Amino acid sequence: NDYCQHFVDTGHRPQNFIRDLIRLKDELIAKSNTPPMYLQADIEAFDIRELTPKFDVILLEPPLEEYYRKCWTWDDIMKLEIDEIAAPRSFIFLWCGSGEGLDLGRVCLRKWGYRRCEDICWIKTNKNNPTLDPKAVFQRTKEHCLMGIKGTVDIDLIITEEPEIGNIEKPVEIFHIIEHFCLGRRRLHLFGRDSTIRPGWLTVGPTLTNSNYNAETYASYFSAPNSYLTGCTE
Amino acid sequence: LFPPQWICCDIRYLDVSILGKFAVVMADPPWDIGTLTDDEMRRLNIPVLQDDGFLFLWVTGRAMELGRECLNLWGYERVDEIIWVKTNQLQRIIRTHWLNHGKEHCLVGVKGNPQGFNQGLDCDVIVAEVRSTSHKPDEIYGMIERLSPGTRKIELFGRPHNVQPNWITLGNQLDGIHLLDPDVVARFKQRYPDGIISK
Ligand SMILES: Nc1ncnc2c1ncn2[C@@H]1O[C@H](CN(CC[C@H](N)C(=O)O)C(=O)Nc2ncnc3nc[nH]c23)[C@@H](O)[C@H]1O
Repeated sequence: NDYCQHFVDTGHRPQNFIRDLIRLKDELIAKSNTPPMYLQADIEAFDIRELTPKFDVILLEPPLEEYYRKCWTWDDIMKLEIDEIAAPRSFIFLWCGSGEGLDLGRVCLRKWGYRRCEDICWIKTNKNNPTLDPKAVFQRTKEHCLMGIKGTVDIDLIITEEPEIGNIEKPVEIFHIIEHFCLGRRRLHLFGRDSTIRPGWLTVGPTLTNSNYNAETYASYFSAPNSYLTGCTE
Repeated sequence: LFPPQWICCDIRYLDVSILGKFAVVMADPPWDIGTLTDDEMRRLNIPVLQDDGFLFLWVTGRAMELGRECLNLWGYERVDEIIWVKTNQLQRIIRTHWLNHGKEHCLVGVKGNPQGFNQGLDCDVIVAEVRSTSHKPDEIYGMIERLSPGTRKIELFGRPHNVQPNWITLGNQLDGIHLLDPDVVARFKQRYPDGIISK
């Protein structure tokens, strides 16, 4: 069967027809999770250096114009001083959309000192409802989240149904992939929202309606003997 | 001349200016991740193959970055990126450094201003069964045909199973030379009057 031909015939995206132990790891994660922390802040006017200590994982989800069809341009994103808040060995997950971000997101990763080890791709099904960029050749049915490493079980696919128009939320699955890597316990989610606050994570974003972040309270969670825990540890 | 044509050769040494201009170029190079070095890839004479049209460039590992370099160096803007989700015969992802890989990527580049292409007809996700090693799915020919119907197209680093109508396939495991388009046959004779492609 040719699903590309099927899609042309019916409007059913080829991904609609894709079909189809670790709990102890998930529970280890859940035990060692720091309390959720969060801070309203306009990241354009914010000195991210006030965000301490340095992070093991940075999830970056800037509001791109393409998500709506204050937005951030790749010009604005390239200027963030991400390198000043990352630990020497650290990881980044960057939501890049599906257009120029796939190229400008890579420049950003290099700008901040990372190299791309993985290209996680969120494929959106349209089973419940069988629009174009001018430069686009094909219909865009996926978004990319690029993973970067700096310093010294899961797959690279997330498949969910295409959210409602104006729903800009990314699949919560990305958090499971990130946490299953056991990369460290200082996790920063830049441009998170009230709806993304989550244990084990510090959320910084302009729409948060409340803050509880305290730099010294936050660092208390990682002072010795807890300095180097992976997050999958007792 | 509509039927499949091909040239066994080494794409590094063939004088591709004898082949004319193509609405679509597709390529599945042996990136160094029998491979070709980054300068060899950079040096391929892709720019002469098109004035206006599309480049489809399979990439993997660090070639996701390197192929973006070649694609820009050759004169293209990358405007899309096809994802082939690899399934088995029962439509389950086959899987197989930090994450198992369910997919392979194909960069889509534009050069010039191509007109009359049916942009929008297919979507950027292929779901298709894996076959031999490094064998890409035949569905890509359908999407490319629906995008640019009837136009001449060129594949680089194809095997015999890649030969396709309206295409000219180049690779070093093709069974010899098979050219039918008279304009090409002419220029090929002039440039290769003894039939050997060296240096
Ligand atoms: N300078 C050169 N000039 C001209 N041909 C060259 C060449 N340099 C290498 N080629 C040829 O390009 C073709 C590359 N293909 C066919 C790829 C095709 N897209 C397909 O769908 O099948 C391929 O499958 N490559 C492989 N990659 C990794 N593992 C493999 N195991 C067995 N094959 C493997 C080959 O025929 C090669 O001889």
